[PDB]
Amino acid sequence: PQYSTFHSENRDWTFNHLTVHRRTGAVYVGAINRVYKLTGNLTIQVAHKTGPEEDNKACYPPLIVQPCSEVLTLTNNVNKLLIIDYSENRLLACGSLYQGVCKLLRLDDLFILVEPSHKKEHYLSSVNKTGTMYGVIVRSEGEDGKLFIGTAVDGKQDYFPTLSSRKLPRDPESSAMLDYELHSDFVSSLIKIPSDTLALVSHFDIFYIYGFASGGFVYFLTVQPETPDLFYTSRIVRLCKDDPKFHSYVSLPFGCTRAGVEYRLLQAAYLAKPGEALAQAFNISSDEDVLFAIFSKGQKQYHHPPDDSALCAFPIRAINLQIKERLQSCYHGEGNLELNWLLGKDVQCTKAPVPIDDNFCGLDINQPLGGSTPVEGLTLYTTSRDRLTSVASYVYNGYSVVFVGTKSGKLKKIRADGPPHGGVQYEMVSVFKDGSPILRDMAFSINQLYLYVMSERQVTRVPVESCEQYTTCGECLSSGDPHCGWCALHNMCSRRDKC
Ligand SMILES: *[C@@H]1O[C@H](CO)[C@@H](O[C@@H]2O[C@H](CO)[C@@H](O[C@@H]3O[C@H](CO[C@H]4O[C@H](CO[C@H]5O[C@H](CO)[C@@H](O)[C@H](O)[C@@H]5O)[C@@H](O)[C@H](O[C@H]5O[C@H](CO)[C@@H](O)[C@H](O)[C@@H]5O)[C@@H]4O)[C@@H](O)[C@H](O[C@H]4O[C@H](CO)[C@@H](O)[C@H](O)[C@@H]4O)[C@@H]3O)[C@H](O)[C@H]2NC(C)=O)[C@H](O)[C@H]1NC(C)=O
Ligand SMILES: *[C@@H]1O[C@H](CO)[C@@H](O[C@@H]2O[C@H](CO)[C@@H](O)[C@H](O)[C@H]2NC(C)=O)[C@H](O)[C@H]1NC(C)=O
Ligand SMILES: *[C@@H]1O[C@H](CO)[C@@H](O)[C@H](O)[C@H]1NC(C)=O
Repeated sequence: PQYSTFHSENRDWTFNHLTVHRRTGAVYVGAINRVYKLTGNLTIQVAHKTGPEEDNKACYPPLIVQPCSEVLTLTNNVNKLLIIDYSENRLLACGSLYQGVCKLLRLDDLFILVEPSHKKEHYLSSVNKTGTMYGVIVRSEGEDGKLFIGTAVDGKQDYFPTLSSRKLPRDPESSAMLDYELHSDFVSSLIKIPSDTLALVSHFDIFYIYGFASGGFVYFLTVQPETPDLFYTSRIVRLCKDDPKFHSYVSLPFGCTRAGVEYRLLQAAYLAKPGEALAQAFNISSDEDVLFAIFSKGQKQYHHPPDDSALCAFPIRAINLQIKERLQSCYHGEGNLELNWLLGKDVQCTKAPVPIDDNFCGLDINQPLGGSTPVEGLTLYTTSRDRLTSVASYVYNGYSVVFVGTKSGKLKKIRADGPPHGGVQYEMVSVFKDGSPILRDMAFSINQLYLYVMSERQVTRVPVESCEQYTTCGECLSSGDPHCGWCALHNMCSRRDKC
């Protein structure tokens, strides 16, 4: 079949991130040294150089803010982040160069709208490997709005915070760009990895894999080595949208297990609406959000992972409630804070007469809050033949179809039914005809019809339905591909709306 494609114009200039404009269908593909804007049918429009440029990783503060007495080199710019900012009609993009430059581009032509100041803190991270940084832009009505950002900091606990909320202001001209939402001597909208922890655990860092806006909160999904073989722990991090002091912080481990085997290494995630099936399963409305995630076996070697992988669903209501009860108890003197990487010691929960209302936003006591009581997600599908890499979901006609990418370059189409079944992988499709890993990022067309899927050197527009393959009614209504109805006055298997 003749799928739409976009190859990398270069052997070195590989793809990093991807996103689609949900109203115009422009395909923005962040890549090494480039940030291409494409059209719906993946035909090249605006190429955009971001690299390479002269730089050196040892230079801090970065070359942009001062000359540095080091041997410079022609260093590459890896696209670490790529969020469309819908409210202010602009793209945001960050890179590995000059200690983590963020540039606000323009949607129309990718022309640099705003350079951030030459204040060294406006630069985010010297880390030049992908899938360690994620951001969420939150512009709830009334204020200028902000960027919540988390990133790996490669041992420089002084230079870059692990997670912070920056100002992303209305006036594109403004110098306020990427200043901390708050910055006094002590209280600030940033969390820094203490030196104590970086000593006590060798190459200690926190990789951020996904983040999302949900209701009154911002959530970040983080993988890290664990305080005393190599023990890794995937987590959920939750902050109030309106909290500058960062007092609202609370962090719980998460994972899912099926058939005695347990999966606790987050490889991907993706927020979406719940199935009809899945909605009944979690006792949520068909409004509320469900986070779909992928996990590896155990908690061993995140850097060299196995093959046993598992898709699972977490309804936000469960997270929001498992947190609510964690806070609850801790506010009645029960247990400890239990967050040893950031606290560096044991801190006893303070019993306080404070009601933990449905959306409570922290005080200066019992924070930051942790926990050692995993948030268990409902498994939907497993395998050990192929490793799973990416995840993306949506709801067609009550049925939640979930798409999953593989190490071998395959996209599975799983329909989620919930207990006791879980999910039925109704169809597989080989996207990359050589067996190239699919990358964490995947997104739909404006009107659901396609899903953009990408490897290091490829981007392909794969359609959701291909019911054509099903020739007879006995094969059509047999596969369980929720799109496919058998057609009357046509005598073929296709989608509902075109019949
Ligand atoms: C989503 O939410 C729903 C709704 O909240 C939830 O379903 C409830 O689950 C809870 C907790 O598991 C159940 O509570 C248990 O109830 C036990 C007794 O239940 C019987 O009695 C119910 C009331 O009967 C009265 O009203 C009916 C009118 O319908 C009338 O005819 C009767 O004569 C009587 O007056 C009755 O509704 C219920 O019957 C339904 O449910 C059964 C399945 O259980 C189903 O097969 C039937 O078809 C029917 O729809 C049933 O006959 C009770 O003994 C038990 O108490 C123990 O545990 C608690 C908590 O640990 C202790 O406090 C207690 O001391 C005992 O140890 C428990 O409270 C509740 O029955 C369910 N409600 C319904 C409507 O089904 C789902 O779980 C949620 N879904 C998911 C996926 O999570
Ligand atoms: C990320 O930066 C590192 C530098 O720290 C790069 O690794 C270097 O690669 C060159 C060859 O291109 C070698 O000569 C050096 O020995 C490497 N240095 C170190 C410290 O390992 C790496 O290539 C960069 N990655 C990307 C994707 O650009
Ligand atoms: C894709 O469609 C566009 C119109 O948006 C057209 O200009 C372009 O030529 C098409 N590309 C290919 C590769 O056929």
